[PDB]
Amino acid sequence: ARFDKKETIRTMTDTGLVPVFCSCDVEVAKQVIRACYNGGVRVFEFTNREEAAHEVFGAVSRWIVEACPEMILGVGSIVDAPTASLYLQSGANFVVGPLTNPDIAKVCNRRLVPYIPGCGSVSEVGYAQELGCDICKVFPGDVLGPGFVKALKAPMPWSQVMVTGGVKPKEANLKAWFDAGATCVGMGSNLFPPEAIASGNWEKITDICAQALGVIREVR
Repeated sequence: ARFDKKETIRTMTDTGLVPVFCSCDVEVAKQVIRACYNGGVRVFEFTNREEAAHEVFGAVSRWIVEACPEMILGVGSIVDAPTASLYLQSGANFVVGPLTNPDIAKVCNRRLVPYIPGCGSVSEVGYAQELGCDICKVFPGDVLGPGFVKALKAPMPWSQVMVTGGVKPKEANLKAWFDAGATCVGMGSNLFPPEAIASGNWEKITDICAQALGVIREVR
């Protein structure tokens, strides 16, 4: 359907896992979303990386209302404000990017749509917060590491961080990030082995998602 900022933040916080998938093929995207939904995933991020990716997103967005009615769909890899506006027109419930662009914050704030900008320093986290961003994306996480989140959260306990990059659906990796204070994690390649997609092994996608979500749940 369409979910307001309150539900999106809460659902992201509670599940703690945001799959990150390409906008390649509409039919492949539907299957990945179906497999993730069955695994318990309720927030899903499409990336704006292929040509006319917003057209794939629009098709999936209209289909997902009946197919996976509790899935909250959002867009990632956004670096400019007009493209963020375009996906808001297409039904995006949250906007994520690898960097921070204040113009995007302005356009997202105008519709109370959560903007999750990429941050790579404690100052960048703070400026994003000043812009009204409730969740900041620590990116790339493998570069900054769990210690970055732990160090930031001590003087800035209000901070809520999504970690993306270098997160794995393994218990030792997930424990490290959530013990450090992460609110949710984003994952792409590690949630969908390219082998499993190519052969249509969707139950494998469901299982990895379920297992990762289960580890997050007992960590919390």
